[PDB]
Amino acid sequence: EMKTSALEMSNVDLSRSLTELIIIQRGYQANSKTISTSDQMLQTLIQLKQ
Amino acid sequence: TNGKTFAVAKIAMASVANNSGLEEIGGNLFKVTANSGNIVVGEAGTGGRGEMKTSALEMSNVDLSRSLTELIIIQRGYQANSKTISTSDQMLQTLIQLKQ
Amino acid sequence: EMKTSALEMSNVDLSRSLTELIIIQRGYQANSKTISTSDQMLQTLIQLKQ
Amino acid sequence: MRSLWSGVSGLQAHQVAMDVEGNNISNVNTTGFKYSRADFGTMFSQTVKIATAPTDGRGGSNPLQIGLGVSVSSTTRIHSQGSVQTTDKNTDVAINGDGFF
Amino acid sequence: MRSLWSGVSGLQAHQVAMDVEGNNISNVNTTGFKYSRADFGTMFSQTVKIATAPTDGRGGSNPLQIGLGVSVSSTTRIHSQGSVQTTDKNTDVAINGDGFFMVSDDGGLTNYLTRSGDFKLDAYGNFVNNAGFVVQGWNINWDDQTIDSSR
Amino acid sequence: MRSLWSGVSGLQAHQVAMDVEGNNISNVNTTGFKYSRADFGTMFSQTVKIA
Repeated sequence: EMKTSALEMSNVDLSRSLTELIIIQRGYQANSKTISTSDQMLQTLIQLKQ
Repeated sequence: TNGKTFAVAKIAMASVANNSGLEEIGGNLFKVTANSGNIVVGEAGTGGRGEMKTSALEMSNVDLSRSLTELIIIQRGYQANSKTISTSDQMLQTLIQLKQ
Repeated sequence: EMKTSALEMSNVDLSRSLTELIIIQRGYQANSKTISTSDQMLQTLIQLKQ
Repeated sequence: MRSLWSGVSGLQAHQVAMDVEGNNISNVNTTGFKYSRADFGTMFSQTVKIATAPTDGRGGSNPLQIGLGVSVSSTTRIHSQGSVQTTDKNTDVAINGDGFF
Repeated sequence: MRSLWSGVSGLQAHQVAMDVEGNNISNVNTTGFKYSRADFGTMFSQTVKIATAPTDGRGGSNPLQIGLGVSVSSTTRIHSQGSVQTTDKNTDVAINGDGFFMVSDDGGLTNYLTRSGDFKLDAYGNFVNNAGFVVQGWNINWDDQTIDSSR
Repeated sequence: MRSLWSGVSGLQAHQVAMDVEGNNISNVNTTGFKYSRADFGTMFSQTVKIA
């Protein structure tokens, strides 16, 4: 049914959102490490020949 | 200044059978070309073309992480081929020095 | 019309300004990376001959 | 080489935007001020090859242009009405709509 | 000798990719921009020998081609929708889906398409974007007080 | 080389999750809004040998 003279707000809970802002960030940081070490091994390869 | 507020003009838009087939120019301009299509003029929202959004401006679609990582990829591949050429040179100087 | 005995302040909103101070900075940083990698490829070129 | 030029291009462009922004923030509080903003547009692109219509059992092909650099097209001033404050001096009017002294 | 040519080939190829990438990063923030990307494809391979079917008590044999070099097949533009920001100028629309604005330096004989929209009036009546061109569309007829879209 | 590709993969994945989350937080208070969430799944694995 309709509910008159009243307005329906968003269902977004906020704590759930902020914690995910942490999670995403840390995982992002980690993969960012993977790529870096992967680069350094490459520069060791290319410098191996000199 | 009178009470009235008439609409004074109207803006057309258009669409092509193939985006990205069409060629770029300087400025933010694009240009019709072969492997693109004809302009197909129409109104603001009826041909399957989207509506205007007033008082707002549309930023570039460039994601940045995707770009930076490619700056790494390109560089490392470049470095490697740079090694290939070098060893290929050294074998040549060994050849020419072989006769002495 | 005139409005007497009152003075009209600047229209500058401030949040809009500060956020742009962030945007400009980060884009600046990025292009600054482009130039750097572009230099390193050049020094690899000149060192290629030795 | 090419990427170096485009890269320095974007760099000075962002410099120019920073200057205007620096002015806007620099004179908050000054009466009657109207802030401006920088605008960007792409530089002309080199076209290595032309697009082609389908022919002998082949499909069409996209144009192969590179695209090099970015530059400032224009600044724009903006004239929205500002906030008002009262003073104690009778002789200091502020217009409430449009038009200038 | 051979490896030298293939090697310089890959080198200029990566150069070409670097240029396009350099452009993409170079004009972040410019309105209405759509980024592109480079694409690679192998060069024709020399075939020193032909593959053969099994015969007199022998098995088959693989073709013996070398394969030399790499080169750029094509760039591609990409047209995903960009992020929006509001402004304080009423006359600066941004389309929300597909299709482009038309402009022309003339009476409209040579249209150009754009997704940018920094439209603004001049001292004169013409309704102009940044640097010159007058946006296409159509005007009202005062006798009828009506727009006439069909033409 | 291989780990580099997988590594950039996870990176853009987390980027995509961040965008959706950014939207959800961005429009709190808007009436009638219903939030969304991203979901992940592994890419096909190379099998060097058989059991």
